[PDB]
Formats: sequence, C-alpha cells, structure tokens
Amino acid sequence: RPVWYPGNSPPEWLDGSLPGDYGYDPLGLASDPEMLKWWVQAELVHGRWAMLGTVGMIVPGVAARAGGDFPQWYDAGKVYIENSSIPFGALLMTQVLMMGWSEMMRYYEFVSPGSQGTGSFMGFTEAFAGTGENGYPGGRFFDPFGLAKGDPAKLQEYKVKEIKNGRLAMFSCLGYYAQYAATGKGPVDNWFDHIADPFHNTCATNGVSVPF
Amino acid sequence: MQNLKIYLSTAPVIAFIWLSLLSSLIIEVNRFFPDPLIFAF
Amino acid sequence: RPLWLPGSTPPAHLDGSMTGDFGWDPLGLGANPEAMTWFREAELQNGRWAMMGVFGILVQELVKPDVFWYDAPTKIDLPFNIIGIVAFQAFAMHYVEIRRWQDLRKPGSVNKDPIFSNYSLPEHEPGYPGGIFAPFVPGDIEELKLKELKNARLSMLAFVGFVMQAQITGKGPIACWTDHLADPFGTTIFSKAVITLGGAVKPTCQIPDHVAFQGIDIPTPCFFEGFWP
Amino acid sequence: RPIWLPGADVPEWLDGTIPGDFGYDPLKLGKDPETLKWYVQAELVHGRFAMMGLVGMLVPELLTNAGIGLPAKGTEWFNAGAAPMFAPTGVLFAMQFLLMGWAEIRRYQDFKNPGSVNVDPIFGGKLPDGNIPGYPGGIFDPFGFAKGDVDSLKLKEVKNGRLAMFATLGFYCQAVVTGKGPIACWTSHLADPWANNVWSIELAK
Amino acid sequence: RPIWLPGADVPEWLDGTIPGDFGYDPLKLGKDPETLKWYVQAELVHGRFAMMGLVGMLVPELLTNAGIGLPAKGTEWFNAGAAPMFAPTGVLFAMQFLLMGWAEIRRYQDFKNPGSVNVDPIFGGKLPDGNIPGYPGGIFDPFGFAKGDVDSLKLKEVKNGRLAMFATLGFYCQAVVTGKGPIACWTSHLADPWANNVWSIELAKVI
Ligand SMILES: CC(/C=C/C=C(C)/C=C/[C@@]12O[C@]1(C)C[C@@H](O)CC2(C)C)=C\C=C\C=C(C)\C=C\C=C(C)\C=C\[C@@]12O[C@]1(C)C[C@@H](O)CC2(C)C
Ligand SMILES: CC(/C=C/C=C(C)/C=C/[C@@]12O[C@]1(C)C[C@@H](O)CC2(C)C)=C\C=C\C=C(C)\C=C\C=C(C)\C=C\[C@@]12O[C@]1(C)C[C@@H](O)CC2(C)C
Ligand SMILES: CC(/C=C/C=C(C)/C=C/[C@@]12O[C@]1(C)C[C@@H](O)CC2(C)C)=C\C=C\C=C(C)\C=C\C=C(C)\C=C\[C@@]12O[C@]1(C)C[C@@H](O)CC2(C)C
Ligand SMILES: CC(/C=C/C=C(C)/C=C/[C@@]12O[C@]1(C)C[C@@H](O)CC2(C)C)=C\C=C\C=C(C)\C=C\C=C(C)\C=C\[C@@]12O[C@]1(C)C[C@@H](O)CC2(C)C
Repeated sequence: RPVWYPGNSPPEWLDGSLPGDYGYDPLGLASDPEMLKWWVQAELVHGRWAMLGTVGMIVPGVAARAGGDFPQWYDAGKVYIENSSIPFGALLMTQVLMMGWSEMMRYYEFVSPGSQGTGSFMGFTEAFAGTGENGYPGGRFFDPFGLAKGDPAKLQEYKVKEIKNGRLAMFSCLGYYAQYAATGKGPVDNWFDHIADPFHNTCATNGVSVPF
Repeated sequence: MQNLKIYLSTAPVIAFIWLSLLSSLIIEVNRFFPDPLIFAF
Repeated sequence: RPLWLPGSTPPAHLDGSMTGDFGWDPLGLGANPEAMTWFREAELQNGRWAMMGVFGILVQELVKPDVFWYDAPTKIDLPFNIIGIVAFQAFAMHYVEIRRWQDLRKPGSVNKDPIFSNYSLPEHEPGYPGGIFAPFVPGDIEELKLKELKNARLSMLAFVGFVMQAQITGKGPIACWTDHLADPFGTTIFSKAVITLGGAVKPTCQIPDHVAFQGIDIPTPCFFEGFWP
Repeated sequence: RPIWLPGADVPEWLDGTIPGDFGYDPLKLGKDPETLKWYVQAELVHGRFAMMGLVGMLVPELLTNAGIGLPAKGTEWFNAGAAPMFAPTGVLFAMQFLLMGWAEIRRYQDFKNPGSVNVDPIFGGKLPDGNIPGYPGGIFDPFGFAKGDVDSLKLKEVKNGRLAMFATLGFYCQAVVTGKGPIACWTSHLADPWANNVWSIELAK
Repeated sequence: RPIWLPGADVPEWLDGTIPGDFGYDPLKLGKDPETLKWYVQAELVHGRFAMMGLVGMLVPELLTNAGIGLPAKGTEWFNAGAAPMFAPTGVLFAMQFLLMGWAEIRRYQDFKNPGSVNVDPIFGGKLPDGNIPGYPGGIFDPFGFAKGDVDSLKLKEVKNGRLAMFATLGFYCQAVVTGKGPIACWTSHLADPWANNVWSIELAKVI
C-alpha cells in the first residue's frame, strides 16, 4: 500500500480498511481502538465542512471580479449585520438551537447506531437509521439521489474520493486563513496577484511570513 | 494511547488538572463579577 | 451494441436493457433498481415537456409574431388575469399529475376512468400509458419507442441553448440561427470571450433585471454571469 | 370498495362496514375500536347538526335579498347573534341548555350501554325497539323509513353531511377572510370568477 | 418505548413501569423503591397545581388582552398580589395554612398507611374514601372516569402536567425580565419574531 513517507511501514495498529488510509499517525493517536472510530468521524465531518467552506470562500471572491458587489469571506460577517434587519443575538441563538439539534442527534447515532430512526421522531424510520458506517448516514434526506445504494464497488471508490478531496479542502482552507492574515486580501485576489506578477507577489514578499 | 490515558488518570495528575479548572474558573468569575462580598446582585 | 462512445466499456449494471441505453453513466445512478425506475420516469417527463416546449418557442417566433420569449405581453393579450390562470393551473395539474404519479409507485390502480368505466388498458409500462393516450400509433414497433427518447434527449439538450443564447445574445432561437450563417466565424461565444492568463473578456447579458409587469418587481437576473466565459 | 385515493395503503381497522367508510384515516387515528365507535357517532351527530345548521344560516340570504320575501333581515347570519328576539340571553340560553341537556343525556345514555334503556318514557311508553345507537327507529322517524334501503341509504346521509360540514367551514372562512355572506360571495365570484378568488381577494398586500 | 433522547440509557433502576416514564433521571434522585413511590406523588401534586394554577395566569390576562369583554381585575398574574379587599393578609393567610394543612396531612398519612386515611368511626361523618393508592378516586373522580381508558388517561394527565409545570416556569422568568404579561410577551414575539426573541434582552445578552 502506498504509504506516506515511502520506505517505512505503517503503524502496526492501522493497516486496516479505512477510506484513504495511508498509514499516517505520527503521534499515534489512533492507538486506542475505541477512539479511532471517533477520529474517523471527526475527519469526515471536518472534511465535509471544509469542502463547503472552500467553495463558500472562493465563489463570492470569484464573483467579485465581474463586479456584483459581494464581500470577501472575511468581513462578510459585518456586511450582513451592517445591513442587519435581524439582530445578531437572534441569529447566533437560532444557530445553537437548530444546529445543536443535528449534532446532538448526529452523536447518539454514533454512540448507539440502533436508535435515531427506530421511529418516533415524526416517523421517518430508515431515513435516519444510518447505513452502519461511522460518518455515513445514507438514507432518504441525506442521500436524495439514491447513490451509495447500487454497486458497492463503485461506492467504496467514492468514499476514497470524498476523503482525499476533503483532506485537500482542509489543507487549502488552512491557506485561506494564513494567507489572509499576511496579505490581507481575498483568496481569488491572491490567485490573480500571483498569476499577474508572480515574482514580487510570492510568499517571501508579504513582509509577514518572512520577518527581518 | 491506552497507557497514556492510564497515566493521566493517576492521582496527582487529576489533582493538578482539576484544581487548575477550579482555580481558573474561580479566578475568572472574579474577572467579570469583581469584589463579591455579599450575595446582593 | 452501439454506445455513446464507440470504444467504451459500458458500466456493469447497465446492459442492453432499457429502451435506448447507450451505456452512459459517469456517476452510476442506475445501479439502484428502485431509483433508476424513478429516474426512468423523469427522463420521459423532462423530455416530453421540453419537446413540446422547444417546438413551442420555434413556432412562437418564425410563423408567429416576433418577440423572443420573455413576454408576458402577447397578442393573445392576457385574456383572464394571471392569478386567474395560476389558480386554475394548480388544481388542473394537481389532479392530472398526483394521479399519474400514483401509477408510477403503485401501478395499475388508476386505469379506471373516475366517473364511469371505459378503463384504460392493461398495466403496460408505467411511463407509457396506452389506449386512449396513444390511439394513432404511427409506427407499429418499439423502434418508435427508442425513436422518442433520441428526439427528446436532444430537445432537452437543445432547450438549454435557448436560455443561454437568449441571455447574452438577447435574441430568439431562430434569430441567432440566421445571424450565424451570416459571417459564421463571428458569434460563436468562442470568439466572443477569451479568459486567458491575464486578459478576460465576457459579453454582458443583453436582457436586464427588474422587468416591469403590472407594478411588480420580478428581479429575473441572468444565470450565473460571473462564471461566464 | 371505492377509496378516496385509489390504490392507497388501506388501513386495517377501516375495513369497510360502517356507513360510508372510504378508508380515509391519514393520521392513523382511531385504531382501537372503542374510540372509533365514539367517533363514528360524532361524524353522524356532528354531521347532522351541520346540515340543518348550514341550511339555517343560508336561509337569510335567499329570502331577504333574492325575493325580499317578508323580510326577516338576518344579515349574513350575524345580526342573528345580536338581535331583539324576545327573551334576554340569560333567560334564553339557560333555557336551551336544560331542554337540550335532557335530549343529550338521553342520546348519550343509549350509546353508553347501546343495547339497553332509553326507549320507554313517562306518559306510558314508546318502545319502537330502538336498536342502532347511531339511528333510533320510532317517533324520530315517523313516516316509517328504514324501509329496506339502509346500506344503500345510510351512505347517502353520511355523505351529504360531510359535505354540509365541509361547506360549513367555508362560511367561517368565507366570513372572517372576506366579511361577506354565502350568497354574497357566491355571487361576487360569479361576477368575475377570474379576478375574484381567495388568491385575488385575500391578497391585500 | 419512547425515550427522552432516543439513544441513551433508561437507567437500570428505572424500567418503563409507571406512566409518563421516558427514562430521564440524570441526577438519579429516585433509586431505592420507597423513594420513587414518594416522588411520583410529588410530581402529580405539582402537575395538578401547575395545570390549574397556570390557567389562573393564562386565561384572565388573556380575556382582558383579547378584548374589552370581562377585563381581569388584578391585571397581570403578578399584579393580583395587590387587590386583597375584605380580610387582612395576616389572617387570610393563616386561615389558608390551617385549612389546607388539614387536607394535605390527610393526603400524606394516606401515603404512609395506604388502605384507609380514615376508617369509618374516626373523623365523624365524611370518610367516603373508595381510595386506590397514588390516585384518590372516590369523591375526587365524580363523573366516574377510569372507564377503561385509565392507562391512556394516566398518560394524558402527566404529559399535560409535565408541560404546564415547565410552561409555568416560563411565566415566572419571562415576567421577571420583560415586565410584561404573557400575551404581551406572546404577541410581541409573534409580531416580529427576531428582535422580540429571548437572548436579545438582558439575560443571554450578557453574551
Ligand atoms: C473545517 C475547516 C473549515 C471550515 C470552513 C468554514 C466552516 C467556512 C467558514 C466561512 O464561510 C463562513 C462561515 C463565513 C464566510 O464569510 C467566511 C468563512 C469563515 C470562511 C477547516 C479545517 C481545517 C483543518 C486542518 C487544516 C487540519 C490539519 C491537520 C493536520 C495536518 C493534522 C495532522 C495530524 O493529526 C494527524 C493527521 C495525525 C497525527 O498523528 C499527526 C497530526 C499532525 C497531529
Ligand atoms: C438539458 C437537461 C438535462 C441534461 C442532463 C444530462 C446531460 C445528464 C446527464 C447525467 O444524468 C446522466 C445522463 C447520467 C449520469 O451518470 C451523468 C449525468 C451527468 C448526471 C434537461 C432540460 C430540461 C428542460 C426542461 C425540462 C424544460 C421544460 C420546460 C419548457 C420547455 C417550457 C418552455 C416554455 O415555458 C417557456 C420557457 C416560455 C413559453 O413562452 C414557451 C414555453 C416554451 C413552451
Ligand atoms: C357542525 C358544524 C356547524 C354547525 C353550525 C351551526 C349549527 C350554525 C348555526 C348558526 O348559523 C346559524 C344556523 C345562525 C347563525 O346566525 C348563528 C349560528 C348559531 C352560528 C360544523 C362542523 C364542521 C366540521 C368540520 C369542518 C370538520 C372537518 C374535519 C376534517 C376534514 C377531518 C378530517 C380528519 O379526521 C379525519 C376525517 C381522518 C383523520 O385521520 C384525518 C383528519 C384530517 C384529522
Ligand atoms: C407547580 C408549579 C407552579 C405552580 C404555580 C401556581 C400554583 C401559580 C399560582 C398563581 O398563578 C396563580 C394561580 C394566580 C396568581 O394571581 C397567583 C399565583 C400564585 C402567581 C411549578 C412547578 C415547576 C416544576 C418544574 C419547573 C420542574 C422542572 C423539572 C425539571 C426540568 C427536571 C427535573 C428533575 O427531576 C427530574 C425530572 C430528573 C432528575 O434526575 C433531574 C431533575 C432536574 C432533578
């Protein structure tokens, strides 16, 4: 198996079948078998918020080239409550209400996979029952196109794509933060700035990353 | 990770960690709610 | 068998079965027997509306008066209000459809005429109601059935043309038809935009926003201009 | 049998016996038979009293306006609420309560133990062997119906009332939404049915 | 069987025996049997007061604020602390205490000895009883319910009692903050749901 840092062998505990398992645990935090399935969900969740976050940053940025007046991802928080029309408290506290429902629901299917779709949440049996893997609910709502139902050999082949596209969305979304704190400008602005004058726009020239 | 937990469960560890959770909390309660002589508020 | 890509290797779950299956599943949505049956109806539904729709616009322009289609205002004018029609549109299509949709999910139960009984037909194919709907039968064979998709699957694909062309080119379907044959090497929206490194041109949408209809906003913006070529 | 939604899931407990079961219980309500039975008479009683009621408030529109025959006023079945009449409310309401309560306890006390009691009054006795809890044969049905069409008949009654019930709720929505009356709205719509709708005239912006 | 949250516990000492039991006792107050017996009654007595009591708050203020018809004297439920008229709060209070405490010690000494609060000789007259444990029945069920819907009726008492208790606490905390009446707190939210919410005022607003 094509491990990272070729020439070594994977940590002996995880050689197993996990989508996108390259044998990378250099601090050995999967050593607890009970805890590993908790990290596998932890990644899957971050990978899914990443891939939504990245597009959510780039598109309003890319939208701004043609005009169309959007903000950058930073200071899009202000611009909305600048124009407001609903208070900040009501919004953040509707978050915690609706959002906390899903997560605290998402959790007790991880704890005990049987419940959450036994029934008696507005019916909806088998939509929430979960398909048995850690971070994959499946079902009617979460899976409207009925994918991950037919051929499994094609499914396991998506589960790999999802992670590998997720691990990249995270590692890019670390760039959006870091290259904002330095250049103080949007992600697609930088993607033009370096594509225009690559030589003087590079990382060493932001005056922050390379202090003197 | 098995054995790292069991060590973190030793008596002096929790004694440190859990007091530093009170200590910190009791410190910050005095940051926002300063000088509490009587329960009057 | 003939395929979309003559050298291709059709996916496993799809072999020589459904009417007009050329082996096209990049995403493999047909591997699920239940859902593919659903999707099987949609392809007909989306097709059969688009066909009748694309033939609408074309006739709507060439033989008919010429206003490319954003028009509320007509020469059939606006005979009974709007909210008048939409009222009757809902209840009309509601019965029409939740009726047919049930023959999809639980087949055959609907074949009876509700008022009296001439019925319809045996259970046939959920998306091909026989009898009263298909009396004439121009071709006698399911060759004609494969003949229906290949028309629709083009028309649906053709319809998207009418939108985008009428976005920036701001002209009807057959207007730009003749406009192309006159100086063909112009107006490809290949010529009309570049976006290379450095330079990026894009043609601006020739239809505006805020179209005034009976004192109502109707924002009606263009479709994702920012990403246009 | 015919159902409301042809080719439906046809609940168990609704296997058609009762007069007019079309297999409609979307809320899985009334599985247990006793509450079903109780409801069976509700729709019965609660349906009858709508027929006469709907006809009741519909009368003032036909007489007072269409022919203006011997005007009773009765505007939009509203001023009937506040009207001179004769007796005060205090006299009048508490008088219907005691009158109706007699008949209501009687009706209930039949259904409590269905096969028993009620029947014979004072003033001697009646005793038309009253059997069906929902329908009583005797003084209540004098011209001697239940003539052998019941199945073919009960359904005709059950189905009229439901629509009298449903049309009743119209009035309460007819009213509070618009403020005009049953024939006021029935005529107003037919003036310009395309510009007169709930979508039209319940859009006040 | 319904659970408070579908994925957790149903603690060992608690099975689904009694009605209104969804398996929620985090602090594990009831464990030994002779206690759980007690609290079950402590719930209903609360659940019963809360239901009746809340309607004392809800409806009178509702009438006044739902129209001119019969405006409630004493205004909002916390403005009825004033308007005693006839008798002084010193006496009228200790008339209550003496009067209630007669009935409610009778209620306890029944829970202590279940069969008969009072057997026929003592407490002259009265003593009809006809009493099952946990519910009085007897006098207190005049229309003669427990006709075979009991189990359901039991579920319908608790589940409404559970809510009126919880809903009562809102009346307290709301009025303690917004200084308005419930329908004032009601409609003002229903008017504009966002700005009139909680957590925009005084309490989470500490942020
Ligand atoms: C989830 C995520 C991003 C989510 C983005 C979101 C929600 C978008 C938010 C926004 O749209 C809003 C809300 C408003 C917009 O206007 C603005 C923003 C704010 C942008 C990033 C995760 C980012 C997470 C990252 C980058 C994590 C990198 C972790 C690494 C490399 C860890 C490696 C190891 O753990 C292993 C693998 C194994 C161990 O043995 C060894 C070590 C080293 C410990
Ligand atoms: C193009 C289209 C769909 C194209 C879909 C493709 C290629 C999908 C391919 C895939 O799925 C497969 C095959 C297999 C997967 O492995 C891969 C993917 C990629 C997932 C639908 C359009 C569908 C188009 C539809 C349904 C349009 C319907 C409505 C019409 C025509 C009405 C028009 C009018 O109302 C107006 C506009 C104005 C009036 O004046 C006149 C009238 C004209 C008539
Ligand atoms: C009885 C009735 C009205 C009677 C009205 C009367 C006497 C009016 C009298 C007056 O007008 C006059 C004469 C003169 C006026 O001046 C004064 C008054 C006094 C005002 C209406 C009932 C009206 C009853 C109505 C509208 C009931 C509708 C119920 C429906 C549709 C329920 C459906 C379901 O229960 C099923 C079927 C199956 C479940 O599984 C699913 C659900 C959906 C729960
Ligand atoms: C009875 C009650 C309120 C009664 C109110 C009354 C009579 C009101 C009277 C008045 O209005 C009128 C009539 C008229 C006004 O003019 C005068 C007043 C006087 C104002 C509230 C109970 C209120 C009771 C409440 C809120 C209880 C909430 C309990 C919760 C949330 C959970 C509790 C737990 O026990 C479990 C379930 C499991 C354990 O493991 C965990 C814990 C936490 C211990």
